[PDB]
Amino acid sequence: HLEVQGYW
Amino acid sequence: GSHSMKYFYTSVSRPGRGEPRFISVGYVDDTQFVRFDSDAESPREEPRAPWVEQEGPEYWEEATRRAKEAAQTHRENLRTALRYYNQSEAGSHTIQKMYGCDLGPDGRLLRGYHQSAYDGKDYIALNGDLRSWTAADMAAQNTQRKWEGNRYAERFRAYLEGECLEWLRRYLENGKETLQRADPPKTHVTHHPVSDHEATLRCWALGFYPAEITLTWQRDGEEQTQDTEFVETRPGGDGTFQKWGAVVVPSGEEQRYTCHVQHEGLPEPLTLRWEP
Amino acid sequence: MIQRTPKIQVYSRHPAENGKSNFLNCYVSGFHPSDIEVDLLKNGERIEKVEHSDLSFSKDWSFYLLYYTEFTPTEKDEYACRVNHVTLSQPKIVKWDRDM
Repeated sequence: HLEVQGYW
Repeated sequence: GSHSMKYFYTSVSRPGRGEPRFISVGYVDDTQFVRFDSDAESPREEPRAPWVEQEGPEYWEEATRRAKEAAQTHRENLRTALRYYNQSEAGSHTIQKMYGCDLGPDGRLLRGYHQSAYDGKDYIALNGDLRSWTAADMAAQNTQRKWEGNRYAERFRAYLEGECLEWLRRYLENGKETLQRADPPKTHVTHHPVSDHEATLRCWALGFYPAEITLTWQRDGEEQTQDTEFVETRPGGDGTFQKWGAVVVPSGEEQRYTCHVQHEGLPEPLTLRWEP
Repeated sequence: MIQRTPKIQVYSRHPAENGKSNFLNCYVSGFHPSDIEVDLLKNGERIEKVEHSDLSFSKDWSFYLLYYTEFTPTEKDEYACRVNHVTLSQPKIVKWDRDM
C-alpha cells in the first residue's frame, strides 16, 4: 500500500 | 521472469446513505492476495492468498491504516472533484485508482503505474518516464499542477523503487509455487451444428495461468477474421483462466480449419484440429 | 458520466458432464457504474449459496465481477444468470450452455 497521499 | 504488483482502489459516493464506499484489491500478476471493503463488518486488510495469510499482525494493522488513509484521501478527492466539475453533493460519483510496479527478470524497476479515472473516464496518469503527468481535461490540470508543485511523482518513484519492489519480491519468494509456476492450458476443439449447411468450431483453452494467451483460427493455414468470435478471457474460479474462440464454417470444410494457441506455459504454440 | 452495459458470461469451471459435480460461473464485466446485482437461477429460482469476487476493474476502467456456485449439471435442469444494472431496462437473463 502506497503511504504517500496524492490529493486532487 | 518479469512480474508485477498492483493496487486497485474504487470509491463510490452515495449521498444520503453515508460515507463513500471504498474497495481496495491487491494483485500479484493475475493473483489477488488482499482485499479491503469499507462496508465489511470489520474494515480490515483481509488476505485472499495462502502465501500472505502467514504475515504478522503488523502487516494487517499497517495495511488497514494505510487503506483507511487511502479511503479518506479518496473522499477528499471526491469533494474536490465536486468543486472542479461544479457538481452537487446529492449526486453519486466514482473514483478509480490503479497503481503498481513491475519487477524485471533481473531485479530492477522495469515499469511503473499510477493512474486514476473519475466517473468512468480518465482523470490523470503517470507517464512511462515516471516523472511527467497526463491530465485528460481542464479539471485534472489543477491536480497536475498540484503534483508538479509538491513533487508527488518523485516521492511515488521513491515508493516504486522502494517498498513496492521489496514487497513484490517478498511475495514472489513466499509463494513461488503458485506465483512463479505458469500452467499450460487444456485445449480442445468442439463442433456445434448451427444449420444443415453451417457449423460452429469452438476452440477451448481451460485452466491456464497467467491470463496472457492468444487464440486464433486459420482457414488452410491463413487467418480467419470473417465469421469469428472471441470471448473475453474469464476466470475459472480456482485461480485459473479460460478462453474460447469460435468460427462459422460451411458444412464439410471443418478439416480445413486450425486453432492456434499461444501461452507462456506452452513449450511450442499449439495447433489443434477438430477430432471427433 | 459514461455508463457501459455489462458483458455477461455463464460457464463452468470444467467441461460439463451430467451427474458430475462442477462449478457454475457467471462473469460480468465492462460495466459502469459498479452498482449492480448478479444472481444465479436454477430452473427459474435463485441460488442460495452464491459467492462473488471482490470488486475490481480493467485497463479501460471497466469493472469486472465473478459470481460462482457449486452445481451438478443434468439433462433436465436449467441454469441461468440474472443481471440488474442501471443500463438495463429489465433484468437480463443469460441461460447457461455447456457448449459455451
